[PDB]
Amino acid sequence: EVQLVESGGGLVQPGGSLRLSCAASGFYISYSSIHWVRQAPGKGLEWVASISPYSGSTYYADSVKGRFTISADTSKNTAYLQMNSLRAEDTAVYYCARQGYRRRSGRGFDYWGQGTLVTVSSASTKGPSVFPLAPSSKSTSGGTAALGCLVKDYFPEPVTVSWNSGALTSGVHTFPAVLQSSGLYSLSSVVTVPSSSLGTQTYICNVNHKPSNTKVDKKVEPK
Amino acid sequence: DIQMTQSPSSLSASVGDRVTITCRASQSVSSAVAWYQQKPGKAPKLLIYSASSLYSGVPSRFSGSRSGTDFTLTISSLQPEDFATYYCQQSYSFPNTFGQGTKVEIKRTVAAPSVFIFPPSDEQLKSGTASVVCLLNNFYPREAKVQWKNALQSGNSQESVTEQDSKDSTYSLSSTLTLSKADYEKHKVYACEVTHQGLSSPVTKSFNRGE
RNA sequence: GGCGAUACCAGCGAAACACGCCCUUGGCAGCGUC
Repeated sequence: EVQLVESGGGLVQPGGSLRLSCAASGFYISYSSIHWVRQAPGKGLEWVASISPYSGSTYYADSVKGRFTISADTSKNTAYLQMNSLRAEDTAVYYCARQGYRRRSGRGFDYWGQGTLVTVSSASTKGPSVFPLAPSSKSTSGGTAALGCLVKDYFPEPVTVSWNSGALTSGVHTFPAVLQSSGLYSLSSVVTVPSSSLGTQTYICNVNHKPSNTKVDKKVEPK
Repeated sequence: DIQMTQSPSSLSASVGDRVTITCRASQSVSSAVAWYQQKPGKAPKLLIYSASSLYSGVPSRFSGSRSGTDFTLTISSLQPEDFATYYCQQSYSFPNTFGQGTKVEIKRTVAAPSVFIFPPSDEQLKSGTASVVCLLNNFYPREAKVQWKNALQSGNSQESVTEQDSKDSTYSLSSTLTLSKADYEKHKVYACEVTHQGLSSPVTKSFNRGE
């Protein structure tokens, strides 16, 4: 049906430039208004820009006016957001949104995309170091044990941490990343398991950091 | 530009509670106000448009009203699928502006935290840095005090809290103490102290360097 | 009531602007003419 696929996000220095795309499927953008809305990590939605059908008129927020350019290519069924003079303030997930048809939904934004992550910083890409969180309860306690992994000092976001290659999801907790004073991110992933499975069940944390092409699997068993 | 002041910024309510979220415009926006529902890690979804018109596929528990420049979104009774953040947005004039959002969380009985302490990792001490991790598994509410074990440390600890679990409505917390490995081997017993409402007394989990 | 223009705000055309439509209305407008 209707789909919005944003691309072009990444990591850039302050003052750099980026060009985001929004590929539309299931409808033709020449009959609708296309909006861009961004969301900083842990904050609210912020309207960025929009383009109107038939006339191609464009509108911008005060925080991006002069630095951004929204446009469309109806032959490609794709909208674009040119980003220039980027500041750290522009670090956010950038959503693409279709304004619905006036008769059925008014001026509401009835369809959104998954978003693309734009990081504006002078910090260089760095991969994380991974260390285990050894389980506390032993193999024959009769209760529950907590184990995990600590991946530390990485930039930029994001990472993905799985356990047993996605086979273990009950009781897992991958904590949001915190920013250390060194400027690099760090988080922990834990899981509670029955003590009767220690020694017979295999536990591996799979950490994935695509921005740096870093792949690590670290084993977690009773120390 | 038209400012959208939304209130409250967050609430905790139980299933079956009638809630009304208020979004007030700084100037006349007619009725060109919509509401969106955003669940952690997902894309927003349209709920109602034109201040009071329900969008297709959205249950009848959602309603909206206008009183001049005032706009309220009302869920008649909370249900176990409505945990999310809600935003108001005006489309009367450009630039379109969103409200600050309202975080809707689920009220539930008090749950005590299960505490675990993890010593620094033998692979990590090789790197010259130390990191002790205290874990506070599944509790309610988010309010918890973690203090590091013996002068009490200050300024060298960071905390992180998960979102509300969609099943048991609990929270989890981590705390990491750094310093250096040289400092790590000059002290002996390490312990994290946690205070929680579901705890009659502060609970301290510790370990001896040497198993 | 009769005859002809005039599209301000709404509504409508896949349509916030531009383009187009709808003429006492969709608003208990207002200027010409019997």
